[PDB]
Amino acid sequence: LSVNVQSIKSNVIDVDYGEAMMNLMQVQLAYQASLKASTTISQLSLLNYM
Amino acid sequence: RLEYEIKTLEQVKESTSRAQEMTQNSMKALQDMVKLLEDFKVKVTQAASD
Repeated sequence: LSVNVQSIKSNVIDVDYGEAMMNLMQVQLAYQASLKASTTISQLSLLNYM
Repeated sequence: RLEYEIKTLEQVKESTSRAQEMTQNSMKALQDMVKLLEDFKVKVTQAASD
């Protein structure tokens, strides 16, 4: 019985380590891609006035 | 609609997961109970020894 409760215990709480990992990666790098994009635009914005 | 469609389905599966776990408990419990009626039938036979 207890093992089932543990099974249920595990089923309830543990994240999908893979799905979340790559999903986090999915959002994360796109965020990082945007991060540089913001930086470049700063140089691209600031350069024009010369 | 697609979001509503999706996030509803997510609960549906989780719900079925909640049902599946309990069914495991009941099947296993029942799988054990058949053996108990082997037990009674066999045990009365031993009791039935002349």
